[PDB]
Amino acid sequence: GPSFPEPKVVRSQGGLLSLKLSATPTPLAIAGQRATLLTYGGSFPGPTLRVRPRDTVRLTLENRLPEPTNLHWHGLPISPKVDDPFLEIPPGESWTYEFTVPKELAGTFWYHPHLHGRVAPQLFAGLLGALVVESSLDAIPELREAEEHLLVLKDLALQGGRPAPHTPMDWMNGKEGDLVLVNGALRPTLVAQKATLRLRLLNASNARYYRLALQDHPLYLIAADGGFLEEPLEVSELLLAPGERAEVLVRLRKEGRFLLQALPYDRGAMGMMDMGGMAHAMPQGPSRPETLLYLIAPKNPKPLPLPKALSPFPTLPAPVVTRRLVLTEDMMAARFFINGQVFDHRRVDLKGQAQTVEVWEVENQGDMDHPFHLHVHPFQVLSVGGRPFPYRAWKDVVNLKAGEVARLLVPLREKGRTVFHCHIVEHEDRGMMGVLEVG
Ligand SMILES: [Ag+]
Ligand SMILES: [Ag+]
Ligand SMILES: [Ag+]
Ligand SMILES: [Cu+2]
Ligand SMILES: [Cu+2]
Ligand SMILES: [Cu+2]
Ligand SMILES: [Cu+2]
Ligand SMILES: [O-]
Repeated sequence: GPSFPEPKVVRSQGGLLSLKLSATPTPLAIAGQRATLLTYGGSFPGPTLRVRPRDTVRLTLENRLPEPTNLHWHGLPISPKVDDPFLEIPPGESWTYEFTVPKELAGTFWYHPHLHGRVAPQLFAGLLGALVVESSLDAIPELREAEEHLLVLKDLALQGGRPAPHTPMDWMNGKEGDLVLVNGALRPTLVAQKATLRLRLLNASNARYYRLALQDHPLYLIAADGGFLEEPLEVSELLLAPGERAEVLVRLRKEGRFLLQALPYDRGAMGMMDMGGMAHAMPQGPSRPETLLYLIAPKNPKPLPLPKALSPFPTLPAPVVTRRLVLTEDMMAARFFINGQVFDHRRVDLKGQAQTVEVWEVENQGDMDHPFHLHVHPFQVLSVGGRPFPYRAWKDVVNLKAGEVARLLVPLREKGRTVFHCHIVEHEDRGMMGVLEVG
């Protein structure tokens, strides 16, 4: 096929994307070996769903797993009565998600399981895929003329031809794998045909971070998790925590082979040691550098000019409440807390009012990075660790290093009960999650 593997695309037809997807154990070839994974649509990653604002989506998920599951539409500001995090689809049963794509929306989103206590194993085994929302902004020449690709960043470990089981240490750290894949391929080669690339980036890993950098080149950030920036932002590197997305323009500067790498990054994962007589936790330190893909530039590349503007970010009403959410850890028990509590589905932790704006201060008092995620209500990050964010864009995941505080502006949209949680999904399964009710 094409030298560069990307998940098959399913597009809405006449304003309707109607599709049956089975969640199924699936024999396939991955990274040169046979393995059985858990897939949507028979593929790893699952198929990419490409839609437009106002489209109707009708997804019937058939559960062919030996355990219950469900779907979460990560990043979509739609009703929690549709995107229902408490719903359980039993083995053998089916369920139809139906919703309309919001009018003011664009970017890269994704879908994956969200059944509490079983997210980390099901996601790790291969249950995920992307959802792209096309914009009228795609028709401006500086983007239309770029060469577009999706990069699903997701790692894996295999054992006996199946996803490796979670260890006790895995539940504390979040599981990382030794196979560091792009769209399920091991270090694929991208032979560029145009000088400007437009790359949609998705971290669909359980816990691995990707400190992204392309040899000899800057990246031009044009979209965050849930929408475009106001204008392109030049960066020398780009960290993507679990669950985050970004879209970048790449402007190839000369012919040659350039490595896109995940540079060493220390997210505070921990190992166990025994030196004299102690049996305690020790930092793992930085991840080892990984090559993600080989990027071959075309002959005499002349990149397009950058667009001068993208999408103006909405002026939000003044906020009516400030909240404070504190993250802490119990590493040796693999328990994780928000304001001193673990998740309880019966318990409402926050109660807000639709169409008002809130300020959330989320503070990490643990020693690990925690990427904080809120369903249903995209936010604007004002600052993290005392530093102002250098751009305005919708996000739904924000990474917090040890000790850092993030300040977010959270407009409350759809009414209903929903959740917020760390998107190292092992931490989520182990309790680092709470309930928001909007009324
Ligand atoms: Ag241990
Ligand atoms: Ag730890
Ligand atoms: Ag030690
Ligand atoms: Cu998610
Ligand atoms: Cu989500
Ligand atoms: Cu966490
Ligand atoms: Cu979630
Ligand atoms: O999620």
